Amino acid sequence: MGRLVVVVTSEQLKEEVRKKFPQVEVRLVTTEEDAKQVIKEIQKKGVQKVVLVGVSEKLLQKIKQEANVQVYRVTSNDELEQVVKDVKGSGLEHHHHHH
Repeated sequence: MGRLVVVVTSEQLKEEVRKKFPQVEVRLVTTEEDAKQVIKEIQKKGVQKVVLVGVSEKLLQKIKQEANVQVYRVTSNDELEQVVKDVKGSGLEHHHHHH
């Protein structure tokens, strides 16, 4: 029970998630220096649930172990969409269904 931080490696992914979900906070990682700023950001905000969208595996396991938090490894929009609804019971959107 707390904040959901969506961490992205690309501005295109950031502005996407922020438009779809103004109800979550998003961190941009262009270099590992920003990923370190994420490790700090998490602990200072007290974030238990942290999404890692399109990140490197070295950065995945690194943020995981050092921040000591639940990592949601996202490779598709739909995955992120479900993780947001996990924290946000009363969702303000409609997740698109695929087949």
